[PDB]
Amino acid sequence: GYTLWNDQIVKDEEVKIDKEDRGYQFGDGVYEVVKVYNGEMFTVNEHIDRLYASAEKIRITIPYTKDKFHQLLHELVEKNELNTGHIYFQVTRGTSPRAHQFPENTVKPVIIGYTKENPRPLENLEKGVKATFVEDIRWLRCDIKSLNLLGAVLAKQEAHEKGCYEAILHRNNTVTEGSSSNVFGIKDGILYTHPANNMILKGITRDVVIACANEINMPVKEIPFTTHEALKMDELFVTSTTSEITPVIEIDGKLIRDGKVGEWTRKLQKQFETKIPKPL
Amino acid sequence: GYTLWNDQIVKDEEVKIDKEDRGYQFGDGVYEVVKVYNGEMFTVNEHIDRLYASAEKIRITIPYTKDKFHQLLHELVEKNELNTGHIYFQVTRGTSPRAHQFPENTVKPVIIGYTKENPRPLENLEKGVKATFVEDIRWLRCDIKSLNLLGAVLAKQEAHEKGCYEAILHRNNTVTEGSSSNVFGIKDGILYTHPANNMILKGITRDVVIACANEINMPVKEIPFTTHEALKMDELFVTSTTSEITPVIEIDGKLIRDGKVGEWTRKLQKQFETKIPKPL
Ligand SMILES: Cc1ncc(COP(=O)(O)O)c(CNc2csc(C(=O)O)c2)c1O
Ligand SMILES: Cc1ncc(COP(=O)(O)O)c(CNc2csc(C(=O)O)c2)c1O
Repeated sequence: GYTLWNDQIVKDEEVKIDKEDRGYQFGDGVYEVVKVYNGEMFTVNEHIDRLYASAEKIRITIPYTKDKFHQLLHELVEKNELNTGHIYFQVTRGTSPRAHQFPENTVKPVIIGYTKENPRPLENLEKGVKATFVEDIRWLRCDIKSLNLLGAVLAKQEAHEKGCYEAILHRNNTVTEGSSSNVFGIKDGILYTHPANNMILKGITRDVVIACANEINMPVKEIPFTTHEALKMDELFVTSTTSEITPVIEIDGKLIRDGKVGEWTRKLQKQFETKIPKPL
Repeated sequence: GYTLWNDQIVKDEEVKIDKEDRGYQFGDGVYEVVKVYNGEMFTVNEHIDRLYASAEKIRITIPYTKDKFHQLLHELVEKNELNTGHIYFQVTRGTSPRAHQFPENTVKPVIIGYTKENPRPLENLEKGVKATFVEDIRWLRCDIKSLNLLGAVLAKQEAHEKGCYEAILHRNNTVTEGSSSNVFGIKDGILYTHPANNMILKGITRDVVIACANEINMPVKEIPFTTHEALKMDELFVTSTTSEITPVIEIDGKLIRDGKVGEWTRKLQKQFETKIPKPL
């Protein structure tokens, strides 16, 4: 395959990372993941906007305009002949002799991007998945989509060890988000999800789902709920660029209602399906 | 010059880091810095022990014995002909297609180490430095010396822009540690420092300084203090492998006592001086 490296498209094996790349020594960088469906990038503008917002939050200046970044992604998808899967891309502050403080503005960011073929998780969407609650021990700027992902790594591993698809995180029993998703609960036909402050990532899929709820006249309340309240919900699901709307039918051996995917989850899945590129 | 790469000392130009090294994508790794004085490593055993401890805390298995690791560090120091400076070394979970959960145990960790010449910070040891308070927004496993350093990066940059040497961090108005140091206060000839729990890194220099206090019959209380209390200390200093015992004489324009280096800090600096390698 081919990898985007700065503004060049290069054979994968030509790409070399420096040991003093600040992404490698400090996790000093930001990233995005964009889903591609039948050759078309879904919500690419929103992801590019969020990459630049994440970068700006940690004062990294991306050296290309958004239009040029968009063009590069297009070229990367075409060169790799990606049909259905995702583009991963990240920006780090660059390479400089190791020191905590920022280097001279003479240092250029390092941009890496690549593709992976990866089907829609149709089985999960239909049947739902199991999850587990795990304490949120992450830093307090979860609104920045950074490469500092070690709390999420440990949470995901714990979930995978329990045979669960996702770890639902909580700060002293207040549900925040998933180790790599946003978390929604439904009760009495109302959609609940934690508000977008410094405690969660403002997911692109989260935002599409809220729009879907508005389109079908389902009330949305962006207020947090507890782990104990979550267990009493009528329906629960998680969202991400790759997981789409993935129903959660069981948490830690306790069924959500009857352990079946709920009616409102299905309605949202139906509205979501209208937004994604189809062949054709 | 020469870089430790996995189990070999190679020319720096031979080192190849993969874009999917989990140190680069998740900050999934741990590290150490060791001071070398006139060719001799200081407290190297304690730093190797801490490296293995940090690794174990995130379930990385280092693929060779502590004896082997010590051997490789000695060779690294000789090949580079390091006089006075430091060795940096890190271990990541390894290279694997991108996924939050751990890869299979077939994946070897990546070890990178290199040297830098860096003199003792003479001026700071003598004259003391300025510091600034910065709210501690880092994750809740600060006892692990991980590559997830973005909180510390932003804190140090804040200090540097205000012309300060160090950011002194505080969580719930309680002083924890510095962005890259531990913090000690002295009041009425007693030495105070935050206890070694999940809120701070248990510094090697910190432990040496506590040993030194014991040797000069100075009482030590590992009890945390607030920002308000810090400003009322008789003396204040920070410790790290490269800072040694750096007096702090002002925080945010407020002088610590008279803004002079205090008598107890000098006594501790003198005691510390007896521990460093001296081949005359
Ligand atoms: C902490 C946290 N919260 C929410 C999300 C969801 O964000 P969007 O992908 O919807 O923008 C994410 C992104 N997760 C994610 C993106 S692709 C993917 C995967 O499993 O492949 C996962 C996250 O890391
Ligand atoms: C958050 C945090 N707390 C305490 C320390 C001090 O630990 P020791 O270096 O004493 O083991 C450190 C390590 N600091 C440090 C080591 S080398 C260095 C430098 O300025 O070069 C700095 C740290 O990062």
